Amino acid sequence: GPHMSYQVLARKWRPQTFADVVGQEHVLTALANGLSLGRIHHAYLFSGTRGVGKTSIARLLAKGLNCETGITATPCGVCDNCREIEQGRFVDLIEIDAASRTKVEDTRDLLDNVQYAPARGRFKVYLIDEVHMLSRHSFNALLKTLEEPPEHVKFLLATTDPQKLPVTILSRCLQFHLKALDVEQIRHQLEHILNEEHIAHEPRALQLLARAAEGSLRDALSLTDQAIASGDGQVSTQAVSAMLGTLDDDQALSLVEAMVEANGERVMALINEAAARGIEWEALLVEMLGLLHRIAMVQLSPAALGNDMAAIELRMRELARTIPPTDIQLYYQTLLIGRKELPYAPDRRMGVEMTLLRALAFHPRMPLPEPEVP
Amino acid sequence: GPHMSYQVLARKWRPQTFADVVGQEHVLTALANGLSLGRIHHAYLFSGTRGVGKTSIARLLAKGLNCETGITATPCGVCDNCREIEQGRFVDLIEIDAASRTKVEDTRDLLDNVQYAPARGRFKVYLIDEVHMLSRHSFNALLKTLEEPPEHVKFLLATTDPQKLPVTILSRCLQFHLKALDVEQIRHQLEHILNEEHIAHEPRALQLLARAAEGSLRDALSLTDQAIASGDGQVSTQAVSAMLGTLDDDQALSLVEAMVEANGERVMALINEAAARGIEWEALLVEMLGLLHRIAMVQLSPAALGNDMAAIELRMRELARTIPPTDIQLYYQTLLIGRKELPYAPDRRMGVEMTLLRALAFHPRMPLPEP
Amino acid sequence: GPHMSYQVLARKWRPQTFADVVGQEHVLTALANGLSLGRIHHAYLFSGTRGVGKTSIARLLAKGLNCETGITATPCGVCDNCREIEQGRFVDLIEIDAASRTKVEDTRDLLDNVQYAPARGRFKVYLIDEVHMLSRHSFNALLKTLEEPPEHVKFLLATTDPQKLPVTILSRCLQFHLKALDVEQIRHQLEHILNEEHIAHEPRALQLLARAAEGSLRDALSLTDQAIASGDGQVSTQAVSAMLGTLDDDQALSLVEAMVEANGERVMALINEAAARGIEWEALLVEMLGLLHRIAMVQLSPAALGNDMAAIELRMRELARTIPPTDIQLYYQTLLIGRKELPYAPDRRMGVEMTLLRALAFHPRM
Amino acid sequence: GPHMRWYPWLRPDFEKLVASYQAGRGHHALLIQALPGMGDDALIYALSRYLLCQQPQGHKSCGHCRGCQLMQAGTHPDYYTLAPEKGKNTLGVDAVREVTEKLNEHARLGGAKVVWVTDAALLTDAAANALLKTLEEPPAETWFFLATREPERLLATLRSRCRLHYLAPPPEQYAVTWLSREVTMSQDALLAALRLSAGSPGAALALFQGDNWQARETLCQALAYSVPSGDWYSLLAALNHEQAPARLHWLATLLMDALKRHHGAAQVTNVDVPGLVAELANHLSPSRLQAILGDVCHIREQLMSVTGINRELLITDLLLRIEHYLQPGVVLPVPHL
Amino acid sequence: MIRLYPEQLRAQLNEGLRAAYLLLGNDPLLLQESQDAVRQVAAAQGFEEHHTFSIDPNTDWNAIFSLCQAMSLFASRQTLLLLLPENGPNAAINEQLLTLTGLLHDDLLLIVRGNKLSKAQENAAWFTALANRSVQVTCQTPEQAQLPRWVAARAKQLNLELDDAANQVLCYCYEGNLLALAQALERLSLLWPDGKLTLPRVEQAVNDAAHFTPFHWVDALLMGKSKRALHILQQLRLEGSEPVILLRTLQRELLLLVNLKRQSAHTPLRALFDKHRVWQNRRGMMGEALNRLSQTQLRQAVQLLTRTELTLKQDYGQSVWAELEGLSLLLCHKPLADVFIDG
DNA sequence: GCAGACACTACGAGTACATA
DNA sequence: TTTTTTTTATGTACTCGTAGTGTCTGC
Ligand SMILES: Nc1ncnc2c1ncn2[C@@H]1O[C@H](COP(=O)(O)OP(=O)(O)O)[C@@H](O)[C@H]1O
Ligand SMILES: Nc1ncnc2c1ncn2[C@@H]1O[C@H](COP(=O)(O)OP(=O)(O)O)[C@@H](O)[C@H]1O
Ligand SMILES: Nc1ncnc2c1ncn2[C@@H]1O[C@H](COP(=O)(O)OP(=O)(O)O)[C@@H](O)[C@H]1O
Ligand code: BEF
Ligand code: BEF
Ligand code: BEF
Ligand SMILES: [Mg+2]
Ligand SMILES: [Mg+2]
Ligand SMILES: [Mg+2]
Ligand SMILES: [Zn+2]
Ligand SMILES: [Zn+2]
Ligand SMILES: [Zn+2]
Ligand SMILES: [Zn+2]
Repeated sequence: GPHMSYQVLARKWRPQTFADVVGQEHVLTALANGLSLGRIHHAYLFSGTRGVGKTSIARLLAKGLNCETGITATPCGVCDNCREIEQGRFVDLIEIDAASRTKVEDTRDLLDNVQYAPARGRFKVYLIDEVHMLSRHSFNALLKTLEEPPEHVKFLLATTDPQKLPVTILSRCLQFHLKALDVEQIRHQLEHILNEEHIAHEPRALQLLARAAEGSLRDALSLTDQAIASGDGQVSTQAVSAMLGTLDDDQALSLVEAMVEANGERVMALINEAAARGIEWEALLVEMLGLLHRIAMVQLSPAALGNDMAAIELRMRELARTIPPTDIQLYYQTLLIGRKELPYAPDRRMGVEMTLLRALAFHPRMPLPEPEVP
Repeated sequence: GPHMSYQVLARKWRPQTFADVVGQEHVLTALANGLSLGRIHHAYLFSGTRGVGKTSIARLLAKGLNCETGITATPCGVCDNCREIEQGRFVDLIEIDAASRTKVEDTRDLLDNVQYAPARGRFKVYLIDEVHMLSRHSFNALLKTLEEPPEHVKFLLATTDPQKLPVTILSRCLQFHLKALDVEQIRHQLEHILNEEHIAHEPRALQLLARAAEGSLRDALSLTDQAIASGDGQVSTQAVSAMLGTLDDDQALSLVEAMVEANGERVMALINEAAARGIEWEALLVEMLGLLHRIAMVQLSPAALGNDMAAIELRMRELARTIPPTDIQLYYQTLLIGRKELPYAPDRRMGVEMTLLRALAFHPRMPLPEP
Repeated sequence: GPHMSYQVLARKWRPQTFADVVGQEHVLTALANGLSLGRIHHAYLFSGTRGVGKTSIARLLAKGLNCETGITATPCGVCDNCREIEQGRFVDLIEIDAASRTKVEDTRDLLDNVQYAPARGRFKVYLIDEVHMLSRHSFNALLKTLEEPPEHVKFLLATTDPQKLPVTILSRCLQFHLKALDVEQIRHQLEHILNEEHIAHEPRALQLLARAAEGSLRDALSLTDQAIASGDGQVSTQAVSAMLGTLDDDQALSLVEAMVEANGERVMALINEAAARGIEWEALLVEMLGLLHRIAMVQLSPAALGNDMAAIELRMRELARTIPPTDIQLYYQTLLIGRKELPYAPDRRMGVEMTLLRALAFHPRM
Repeated sequence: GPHMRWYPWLRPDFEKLVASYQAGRGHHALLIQALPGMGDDALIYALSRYLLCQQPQGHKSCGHCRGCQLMQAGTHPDYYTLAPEKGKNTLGVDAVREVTEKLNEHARLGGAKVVWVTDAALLTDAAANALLKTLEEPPAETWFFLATREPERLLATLRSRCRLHYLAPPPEQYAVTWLSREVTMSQDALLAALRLSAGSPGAALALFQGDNWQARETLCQALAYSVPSGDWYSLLAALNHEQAPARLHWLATLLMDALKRHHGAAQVTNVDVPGLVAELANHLSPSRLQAILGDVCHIREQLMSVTGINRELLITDLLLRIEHYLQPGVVLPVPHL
Repeated sequence: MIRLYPEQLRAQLNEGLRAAYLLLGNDPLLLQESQDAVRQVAAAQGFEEHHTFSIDPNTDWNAIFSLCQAMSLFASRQTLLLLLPENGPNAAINEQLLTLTGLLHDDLLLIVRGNKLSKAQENAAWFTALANRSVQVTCQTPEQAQLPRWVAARAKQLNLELDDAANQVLCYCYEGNLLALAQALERLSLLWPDGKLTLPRVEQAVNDAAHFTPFHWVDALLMGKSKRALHILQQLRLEGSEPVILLRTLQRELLLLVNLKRQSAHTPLRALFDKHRVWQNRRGMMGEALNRLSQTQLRQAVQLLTRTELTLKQDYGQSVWAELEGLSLLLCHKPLADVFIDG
């Protein structure tokens, strides 16, 4: 708040203690138990998708390893070591950006200095970021180092796709996996962020931001920063909706209903309104397809619908119980063929209109009238 | 000589301030708000179609970021930093054609040199255009810097295909999407340019150029230069209509009438006549698709048909009256797949012939003569 | 620090006598008989999959060859030579991390010591680990040394892929191939290790840990340590089951099993989990298509199982037997259409869900 | 057409472009769209000769100057050419990168610099994208010249940069007269050759000059034998060759004429072969003809596009699939809807 | 220019060393044994200095200068060993061998080994320059028809009792890898000091380390042995051979099969094989293949092959190693194949 | 001086491997 | 018994031979 330096939310709000990490209860509990009880393994591999915390948790473990109060599961913020780690100036936290130092010569250099003891630290940490980037010779140079490391050196690896690492490396190092974050967790974290930082916000905009960056919190933080930029320094529903290009679920389902009940004039009116609003036509097709898929899923089971669409939940049910699944299959196929063939239509508006007209003509119940003359 | 070389409109008319943008207001508002406040970021990724403005937007962002007046939403051309950024030779603005240098060695050298302090500039701006062509090794090399860069470093990336970029790189930057320009905006920009250049023009020629630009302003400027070269120093309707091979008669309408009547002899005679005058086939198929769209709309709503095609309204009304919607939809689908198939079987004439034969195949061509 | 002292299960419990190596009976028996009869080949090259004891057995060989009590299959721990083998500081044992010393300069420097007699051992024993990666000129130097080897030098090469080795070295080396450890042996030694330490355990949990590791003992022990860390000091069935669910990777097989049984809730939960475990949807659908192709092929001939499905054979045999070929063909066609249709759909998770729903709709299950 | 023959159907456009280049009102990057053998090479050569040396009278060649001496001998270092390595078939991105950096290193002789890509359709994606910045902002007095047979195949990000010029095919009667003057063959053969090459007189001249006419007549005889018997496999003996895509295009043209005859189109394309089109119309159903045409076009495209694909296997598969289709009771394919 | 088999090598070795010995073939074990025997008899004849050079486009070429003809300072007779590349010599290697042969003398014995030279290279100038001076040794892997006899002979060499079932098991598991077979015999001698060999453990001390070639796979397909074909495909996939070579090797024979089947309705296969120049080894095999297969099965095979080629050279996918498998089952003792799975 | 030696570092070439 | 057999474009490492560059040592 008071910091005139508008630090990026992706950087300012990096986790400080294990209490500041949202989600990933598996890895958090595992590390807390393996650091309170002891038995610290000599190699870790955090495998997960983008922007889930593959590096910050490694830094938290580094803080928890060599702290002035001993090996602790609660990284303090008072002693010099933890603050030096956070500032990135710490002596023993050797942050090996494996993307740059990927050649086997650099790995040999790293292994040469492994035995030279730590300075002002219980352990020396070799935090190798993006290990899946090293060359094959670099991968294999550190085998006997990983299997029998010195008592004061601990590796902490962090990769996006562990499948590209050789199988023996997956054997040697612990394999911790970080699941993608859920929508509710992202929304709660963003509410925390926009409450700590004095920025007014609206819950619907926060839900939209959380859904638009599914599975990755850094994506959500970047989108929230860009929405703050797009808005007048506040996260409002209108600003987020206009920025994302998404169309509000209520109005897309209104178009879907107008298509299902064979009301051509309502379809045309809603199309004209969307054209006036400037929403991308392909985005409109995407939203209609997503809603049709959600209808199919709620036909599969009523539990398939979460609170995310709660605003129109009733309408959703009123579409699930009134039409057979075969109609949904036909509608999805027609709209998807339309999306596939859109880029070659005379215009995107022309293509979307023609696709909707085709879905209207070919739909089974109360189809369009045919010419009176045979 | 002010033009030692031909400073083509695609280069002379590059925007110099934020007020010269043709209407990318959704991203411009965010940029202006960010620069006006302290909210500044270290990674901007502008994406969208070709010739839409994202390189110009990035250059304008650099000008605003480095001008000695301050961090201004509107950069000042009087500033020396702006004077050097608009041209080449700026010690801070490092522009790298990513496709030119995709090797990981060049990216590694750049990331080795990023550590040094900027020279006389507030921010050392790295503008990497066409970023989608970098080798995956360079992509992974550009991860740890973009996440915690030095304060004096700002990264500006531009690409025409966000999907090709790894999701990790997209996850660290502000993604701005530049919508394709509508017909009206392109026409207004073209009329403003041509009025500023003291070159005569006609509204219909400008409308045709905007229509054929397919939403890209660089396409519009290139077409305008085509018209200037082939229009004796003026943008005239006849010159642009001739160069584009556009249709002024009812050739497309007669062709689709013959096709829906399943008169193969008439269809092929009309296509041979079209080949005789050298009508562009892609435009013919586009016009046929548009006419079929209008047929479907009038079948759904006769009022909608009331349009520019008023002098031929009776024909489309009769076709809508006599043809089922399913046949129109099948015709549109066949012609659309055919349009997808033009840059196949390089002789495009027989490609359109294939498309027309496929369209004709649906209705019975039986020799059975009946009224 | 203030946590007493707890080593790593992978490095600890490494065998120190030939009777402590579990499995690989043929290699140990052959080595024992060769040392008993005095028939020792010039070079022993070990090979096999990861974590089956190649390095450990080679280290045991090096300890045995220089034992003061004599060359035996069961070297004592008494000998100071044996103790120095334990500590890793033995003058007559030359451990060369060939994965690190690949260049010809270092290899030639270390191979120029063949001219010097052993300090305190009968044989100068070279343990060249990870021999598969080695420069071509280093291979030339090693071949020139092995062609005319001194009678007081024995070579102990270890590797994971013997194919990368040149044939000229293979033709001069007695090669011992080590099998992937059987599940029962892995479970037995895991039980014994957990009992020797003061760690409680459960039978089903132990079986799950053994099955999770793909026949490699180091994998089993690493997962054991990770589960103990996650298990709050106890190897409990629920904790390890949840851990392996988080680390579960062969999603496509479970997706096929749920799809063929028309279990909508199960397939929805599986795809939700596969979404949480961030992956590529095109890759998942390609894997599903390939598994269906294999199931269709196996029904025509069992020999289609091959070697890749060694850890998957049990479920694939049941799937091939219990499902008619026509249903498999229809599922393959549906999934192929879905994969062709996937990129144009909404976000690929939606497309995969829709394709799975399309495949599920065929069965009359309600 | 051996090398760079001046073409009268090129004279108008030429002077027009000179009028644009002489007045300093010419785009730096001009994309030529012309048929294969239309003479775009000669147009680019004449333009480069005008540009790269001392200004001549204002038209025709550049006279007897150092520029002409270096250009005719192919020694001018300011005349960069992009041609695929004969061992390869595509423009490696390394060649384009080297050319662009050499261009960035300023000219060697007096005058401007000219970069000419011998064919734009042969550019790979990396090579095509390596030219984007150079086309957008040429260093100084740099003029590009890209030749292609269809601009749509080229990347959209490159078609934006270049001002597009169109070399329209000459009127059919004039081209027929020109070819009859150049080559002594009957009118029907001449017309069929011209329509086969989409009205490109240079391509028809190339077809007549080589053995392509003998290959076409052999294919015609083989088709005449195979159509009634239904033994299309023998056509393999005439279809497998380095020029397989062209012969497949000829086969597709024959099928197109057969369908035309079924519909009784007033215009055809294989004028001098009425017997084959009559036999194809008589012995084959229109749906079968359409299916065979689609398969042949698909196979030709697959042969031409995917580099390194095996010709023999594809041609044999196409012939066997056609054999299967000719048998009664076989479901014909339809275009991907 | 003498020609010999490894079994007869001692006969030439105990008679007297020639100017040079050429060890041509593809068996590592046979070539290694021949080279070791030559080196041993040379040492018995008083040859002490051994120098090994690998023929490579970048290797050292100091071997020419190594013929100093001045060893007399120590006067230790030299033996020179050359390792030819996988594809044999090239032109540059040709003149290198010319200039090496031109400097040959009595004091030096030359040992040359590598893959068997083709007819185009068997008339090379250096090879002719070794006429009347050289002894070629033929070391080619015995096929499964001849392999069990060789296994029994080597078992008798080690004085081990080999059972027929054990011989069959070892032949099946170690096909195409003679060195592996020798190692297995040594290992089973070490495991069982009694000397007998029976099923209960020879099935235990063995692995599927067989090495195959695409020709073996095509032969298995022609003979319709599904199990052997699938095993060969798995071994080739594990070895890492490129799928394109498999595609071409099968394409040649499949196209020949299609043409022969088409022509069989009018001409007897005996004349058709001679017209197409089919060797006597493959005439009967192709006759049985033609008698087993119908035109429909061959058409399905070529359709599957085309789809595999397209998915290999266009999508760059890794599904090829699956599709080939189906193609295997498509052509062996009632394929019973499908349409959606391939078509 | 000092130039050769000796180190040391860089560059080409041949080879192996990855991704699309 | 004998020969039979390959898809490129672009990029990234790895390792050895040869040369270019510094510098400094008793020469
Ligand atoms: N579990 C999490 N809890 C809180 N913030 C997170 C979490 N994961 C990611 N973030 C946000 O993302 C930023 C960078 O996260 P990081 O840990 O680098 O992800 P990665 O695993 O890709 O390296 C953090 O500063 C934080 O704001
Ligand atoms: N928003 C805009 N305002 C004004 N001119 C524009 C705009 N966008 C594009 N142009 C025109 O297009 C030319 C190229 O623009 P550029 O910014 O390079 O597009 P790109 O995003 O594809 O790199 C400019 O020289 C200018 O004439
Ligand atoms: N046969 C075995 N018996 C007992 N432990 C084994 C065996 N094989 C592997 N291990 C376990 O794995 C750990 C590492 O084994 P190691 O022999 O180094 O494998 P590698 O073959 O990859 O070098 C050993 O400490 C031991 O715990
Ligand atoms: F940004 Be994370 F390390 F992928
Ligand atoms: F032409 Be722009 F940079 F997309
Ligand atoms: F040490 Be083993 F080869 F993984
Ligand atoms: Mg990270
Ligand atoms: Mg740009
Ligand atoms: Mg090991
Ligand atoms: Zn602390
Ligand atoms: Zn300024
Ligand atoms: Zn001892
Ligand atoms: Zn001149």
